[PDB]
Amino acid sequence: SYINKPGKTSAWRVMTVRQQVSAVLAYGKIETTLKKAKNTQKRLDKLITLAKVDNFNNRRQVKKWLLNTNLFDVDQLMDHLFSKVAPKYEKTPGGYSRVLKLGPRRGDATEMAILQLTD
Amino acid sequence: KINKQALIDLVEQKQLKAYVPEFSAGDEVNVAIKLKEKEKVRIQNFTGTVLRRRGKGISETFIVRKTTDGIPIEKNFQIHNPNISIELKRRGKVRRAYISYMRERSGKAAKIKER
Amino acid sequence: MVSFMTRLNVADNTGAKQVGIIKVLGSTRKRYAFLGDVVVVSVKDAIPSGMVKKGQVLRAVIVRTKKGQQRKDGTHLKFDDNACVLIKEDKSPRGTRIFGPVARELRERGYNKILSLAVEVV
Amino acid sequence: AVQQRRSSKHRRDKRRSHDALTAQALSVCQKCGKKKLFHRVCSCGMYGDLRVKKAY
Amino acid sequence: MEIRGIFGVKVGMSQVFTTNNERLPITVIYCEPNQVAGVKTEAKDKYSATLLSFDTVENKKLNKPQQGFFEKNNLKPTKHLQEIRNMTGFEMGQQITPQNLFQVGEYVDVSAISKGRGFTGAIKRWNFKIGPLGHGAGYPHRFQGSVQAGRGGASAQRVFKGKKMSGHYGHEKVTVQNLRIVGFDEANMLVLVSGAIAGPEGGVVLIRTAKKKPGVVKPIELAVQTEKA
RNA sequence: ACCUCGAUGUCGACUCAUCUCAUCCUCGAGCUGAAGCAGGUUCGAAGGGUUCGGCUGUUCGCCGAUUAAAGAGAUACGUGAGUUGGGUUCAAACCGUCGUGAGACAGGUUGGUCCCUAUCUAUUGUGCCCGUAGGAAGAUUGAAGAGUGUUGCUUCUAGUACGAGAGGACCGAAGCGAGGACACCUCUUAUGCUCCAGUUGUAGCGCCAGCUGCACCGCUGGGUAGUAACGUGUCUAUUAGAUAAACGCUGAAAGCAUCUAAGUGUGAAACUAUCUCAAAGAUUAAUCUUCCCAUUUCGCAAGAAAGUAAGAGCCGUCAAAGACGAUGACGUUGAUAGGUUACAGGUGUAAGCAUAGUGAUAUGUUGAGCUGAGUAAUACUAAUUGCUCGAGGACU
RNA sequence: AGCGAAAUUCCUAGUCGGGUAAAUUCCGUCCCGCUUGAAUGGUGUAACCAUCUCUUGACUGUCUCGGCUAUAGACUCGGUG
RNA sequence: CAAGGAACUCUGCAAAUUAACCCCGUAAGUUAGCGAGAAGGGGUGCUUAUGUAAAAGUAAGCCGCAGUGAAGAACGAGGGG
Repeated sequence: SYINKPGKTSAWRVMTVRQQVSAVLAYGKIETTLKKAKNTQKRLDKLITLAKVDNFNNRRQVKKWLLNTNLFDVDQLMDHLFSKVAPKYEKTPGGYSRVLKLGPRRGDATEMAILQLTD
Repeated sequence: KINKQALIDLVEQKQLKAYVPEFSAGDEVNVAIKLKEKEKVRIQNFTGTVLRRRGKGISETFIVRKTTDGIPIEKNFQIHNPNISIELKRRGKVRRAYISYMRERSGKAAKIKER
Repeated sequence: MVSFMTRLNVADNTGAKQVGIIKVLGSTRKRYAFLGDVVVVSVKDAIPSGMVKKGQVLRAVIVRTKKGQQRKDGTHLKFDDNACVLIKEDKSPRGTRIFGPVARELRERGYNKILSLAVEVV
Repeated sequence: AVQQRRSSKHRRDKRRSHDALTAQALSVCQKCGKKKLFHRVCSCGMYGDLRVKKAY
Repeated sequence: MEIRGIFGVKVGMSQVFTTNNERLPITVIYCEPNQVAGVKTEAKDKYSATLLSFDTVENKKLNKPQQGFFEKNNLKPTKHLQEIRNMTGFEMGQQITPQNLFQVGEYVDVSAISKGRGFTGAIKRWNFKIGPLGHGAGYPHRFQGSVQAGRGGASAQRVFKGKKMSGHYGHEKVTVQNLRIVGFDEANMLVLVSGAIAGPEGGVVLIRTAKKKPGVVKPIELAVQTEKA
């Protein structure tokens, strides 16, 4: 009814998307909601097309959307990405990731979807 | 089949200035107005400081402020308006392309000029 | 934008300072401000040298619109204040000294005498 | 408001007439077994003829 | 008498400076030169009508019975087709261009589907008044009032059909008339007209000859700038 | 004192209205001790309309300032399972009075809580199963429906006619308005939280910047598309036919007279369309245009094994649509959506570097950097190498 | 004595002068005071008041005059009952 | 949330502007204590130097529409009962 949790905020959306893009950079396969999947796919594609020339200013520009993981740390994963993904993905115009729709969840019946990337 | 929807400029070509006096939104310009009340040619040079320079195509409106009778007044004008002559008096330096503080700031209403 | 009970300044030399627009003439549901609007006003701030007594219900016309308006020309002039001039049932102004800037497109409702005795027309 | 007159069993089934549920969509999988779900991956881990997922 | 009109597609609205120092709203409609697909005559069809067709695409993607009908009639396969009543002055198998029938400055009428708004409130549909909020009016503040018209078992004890009520708004053919024709562009299949058009762009918008003033046209012209330094 | 005491909320105010005419104006006409203007009376006509404040809990009431006008009711003195309770009207107390005393006051005063997750009918939309005797796709017509019908000012007509004289016409045309309503985002405003600029402190990125998170989106100022109006553009009519009242003509009965009795006319914001919306579930189940099929064999003389070829449906993608269906468009033969690039537009000289400066800074790189909804190019990603229904014409 | 249409006057919405464009409740005054009036105290009194009322400064979406933004529900789907 | 600012109204209720600090200034009435924080007002940023123990403080320079830049703090006056 009346006053409750703050719930969904734009800050929540952007920080969650940052978590997902960090996760896909670390491993490369995330199972989540299809709408959230495409919403983060747009931002990931924007970051990757911003990951072509890679000056220090672009390093900070893309760092404004990255976090840390257990396998890699922030600067280390940035450098790792810069070293491998950019040579692999530079020559393809767009389409740097794909989402595949899974089935409902026994726990939640949510339409699961897997984001993956391979060029 | 495919339509570009760019015909906006195609219909805008009906009105095109060949000199197009260009200025920022923080300058002092004198714009002349041609008026025929009943039968006469009246050239009223409306001086004043431009406030906001907006532009999107054929529709380009800009705001100008003038101290008439010591009273500040704001007028809107269109860049390609017919029977209208435009000539800048002084070009200055302004840090923003949209000003709302000049709506109230009257003390030293002038602006720092451009080097 | 400007309607009943609007505390406004005077635009002509009648020895009055603050006047309130108390009613709108013309037709029902006018309730808005435009050029040449003949309304009735009551004065509460004035000077003893003024030609009108305090609280009198006398007819006036607003000349300055803080809202502003868009004309047939395609240009939107807007005032940065509001003012009015008191007249007695005709086109001859009451004050003996006219001041204040006004557009020349006011001849549609008359008031040619005010323009002829104006300091300068916009 | 609250209920004024009780609904009979005939009224109950008239209201429940719309309880019939629509069927689902199915798709043929060339490599795996049972009919998979259309626009969805199969139990054998493969989808657009494409296996990207680990143990089901 | 005779009513003349055709369909088009709203693609935008703009402005222009005209004579007498006036700026007019200019809505833009793409109008491909269409071809009549059928004529319903007084002799056999007992009334005057004319069905046109347009928005043609390659014959592959169109419907099979209707493309077979088109081939029987030996006409282009088009996506859209509809009739206009009171039209027999033009004959079958003829192209239709805006120059053939309409001049500049006359009065016409426009029809277009309104923009879809879905179910809405009565005030947003019937121009009602907001319920007051002064001094804690309570949560039930924006509503439709009441439809109470009778108490006691012999006055109404019901609700009346046709009573003004909220509901789905927009998404409907609506008409306004006496619009002024501004200009035409044969090369671009374009027309500039005055007024505004309901609904979003891309849709099909009809323009007929005004049934109020059929043969009335007023002169309107343009002007050209001269400030050249 | 006839229904409702195992409950029919009793004043209003706000919004929402509705109808009748015994019509306030708008319409026409008649009459007048109606020179004109100004009028006054009456009839018919309900198509539309009928303000804001001041007082008071009060409706009613009065006044003011207007409007051409501020007509009456009447529907539980309409409207609480739409709002609120100012008020009388539980529990307190007070002033005054009455009653010796507890106590009484539609005499007055301060304060005193308004219960509701829609079952049927009714109603605004919305679809689904079937039907219209083959399946469809469309396009229609329109029996019955709904919307919707306002008013004022100015100028010319003309100071004309009229009137000695102030005064001052009728009709028509033109422009200007108000309100009512339709839609719009060209311009104007409000909004525009993954946009921009500036700004502020905290915690960190090992440090200075450069940041994110938090502090109402941290704050301030804007602003794309879209969303709305205070802004725009429009409509405010015209006509035909039958008519109220009214005025007629001929005309006898009742040799004259007479609008009527036959005949023979005009005639009103009244009546039918006229304008707009949808409309064959319009079961009286209408009409036309196009395509498809008419394929082994007995039955309950039907076509049963072969189940469209016309297609429809599931699913995906989106939105012009849209609560959700349903609808519109597209499905490798695709620009349908996202991706990338260019562009539009918004913001306003990114950051770094270098120069001079103890420093806020100023300058060149720089109109650069970036930018949610916008445009096109672009199959780069996803619309599956998929599934279900779906064919032979009963009888008069 | 005092106070006098007050928290006190049914007649009465009594004046009068006011603020108030327009005041039956707002103020001072007039005194026909039903049934006022002095320890059920009275007439005032500076300050004080989650007390009541009156006029005004500024202030603004209370209103004129309506609209927009984001969460939570309401809508749809799953478990629940 | 353009503009008005109490006009809806049982009511300036709610809501809104200041509110913190430093410094001028402060009325009437009054039991002389108050009133009073009357009101009304001016400034608060960074940098370079000066000042004492830092700082209130000063001179200059510089920028932003606005510098207790978000934070947390009284909106009043007049009059009556």
